[PDB]
Amino acid sequence: AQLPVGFKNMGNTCYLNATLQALYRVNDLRDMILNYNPSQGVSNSGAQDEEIHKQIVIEMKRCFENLQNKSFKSVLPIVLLNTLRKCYPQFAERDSQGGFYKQQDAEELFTQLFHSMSIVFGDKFSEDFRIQFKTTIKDTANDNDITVKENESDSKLQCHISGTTNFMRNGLLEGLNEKIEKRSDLTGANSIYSVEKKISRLPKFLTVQYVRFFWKRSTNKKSKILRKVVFPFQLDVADMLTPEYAAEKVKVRDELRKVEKEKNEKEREIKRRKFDPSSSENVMTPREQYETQVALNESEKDQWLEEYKKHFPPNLEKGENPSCVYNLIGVITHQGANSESGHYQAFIRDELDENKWYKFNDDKVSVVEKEKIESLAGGGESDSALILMYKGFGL
Amino acid sequence: VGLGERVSPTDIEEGMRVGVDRSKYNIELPLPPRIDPSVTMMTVEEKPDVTY
Amino acid sequence: QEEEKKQLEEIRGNPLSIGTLEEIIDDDHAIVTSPTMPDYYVSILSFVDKELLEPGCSVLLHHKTMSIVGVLQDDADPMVSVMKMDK
Repeated sequence: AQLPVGFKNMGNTCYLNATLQALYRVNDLRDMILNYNPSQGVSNSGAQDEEIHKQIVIEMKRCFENLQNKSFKSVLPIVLLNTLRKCYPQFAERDSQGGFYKQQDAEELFTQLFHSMSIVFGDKFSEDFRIQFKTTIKDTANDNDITVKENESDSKLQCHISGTTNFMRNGLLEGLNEKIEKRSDLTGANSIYSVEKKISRLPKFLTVQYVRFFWKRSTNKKSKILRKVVFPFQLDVADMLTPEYAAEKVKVRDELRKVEKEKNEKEREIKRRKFDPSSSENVMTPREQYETQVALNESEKDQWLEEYKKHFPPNLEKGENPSCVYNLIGVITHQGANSESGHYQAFIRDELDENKWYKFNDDKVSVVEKEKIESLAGGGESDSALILMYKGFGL
Repeated sequence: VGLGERVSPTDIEEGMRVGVDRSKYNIELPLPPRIDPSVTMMTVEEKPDVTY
Repeated sequence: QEEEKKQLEEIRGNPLSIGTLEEIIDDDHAIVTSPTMPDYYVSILSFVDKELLEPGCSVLLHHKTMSIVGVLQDDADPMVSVMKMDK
């Protein structure tokens, strides 16, 4: 709906801002959050910090409603931050002006936020980020030993960009070849294991976390892996998918294609109307006609999304993506190797025109393109992705 | 020379430009190869349009 | 006026060794060739808008550290003045 705007900064809350706008732009997630009332309570009484987790969720409600508003660039993150310190001692850390909080790892903030929603909603939030893997564990020296896990799963996928990488795409491959060792020689030596995951069940919403923070031993400093990556606007994951799962996904994708065309047909017919003047209605600015048309458009777009979801087979399970394609909606980029006082920037795909993106440099709004984000060289030459947020097509 | 803050081996290639410091002579950023494409990209004109 | 003036003296130590702006990368850095065979990956600092600068423009760079302190040149050569004979 209404255009996203400045997110109030006040110093040392850059990281914090970026992650919050990021979550908001997911359509489903926004609504569940808006529809959260303390009357429904926590859906898990498995946590001694059950009450605090409700409170976070409510402050994010506040932020989201105001973010959407074109009027309010205030969202008041002063209280939200306070709450975070109590919930988790990670966020009480690091000396700074006023309270004690400073710049942090957006990776740390994201994992912690994740549990907060998970406890309040329960399993509903969770299924929308669960990744199953059929993982084969074969010792490089003892290939003969093969131990198979089928129930291995994780909420989050790691893209390792250490080792030869030049692209995000390459890095997604390397990320499956985690390497672990095992003191047992009943599994065949203390050699590195090739660990090879295929994804056998996609979630509705996919979280990519760049792993790259490490202490560069040789220079005795914090560093981050400097190797080039480039993130294409459209992602396709068809190769990582196990053949059998992949076929179903290609069929589903076709119904989705039809809606995307009717959505872009009636979109063009909007642009024409605005282009022409208002003609006779007499002692009126054109502006009053124009605002009305802007309002139609935002409505029509939410309506089109609902058509994709209804058309999906009732065979499809909640917590599965309909397709093998995803669309980039939010990039949390990081700058500076230190995150002790590095700077976070946010790129958020525009609602009203998916084509357009708003770069939110904290409070300050500037217009950039989808292309500008593609053209990034990544590394340290320019801003480079640390967390990527990917949305199933048509959701 | 050597790596500055931390410059991956895999970034530096024959023909790749480098940014090095005045006199402490260490790589900060790998820089895209060659400055000569930029010069010649001025001449380049995109898909001209004329009706057949 | 006073604003302009104060600033201009501070920033500009002189002499100022001119460059040619070869390309921009959006991060307020530019790549320029100076008259020296080593080129210099420079910051854009102060004055001239980023937009206003388009590649192929000739530019003023500050001698202590090379930074884009403005433009007043527009690829001024003596050859143009010679030719120019509206007189």
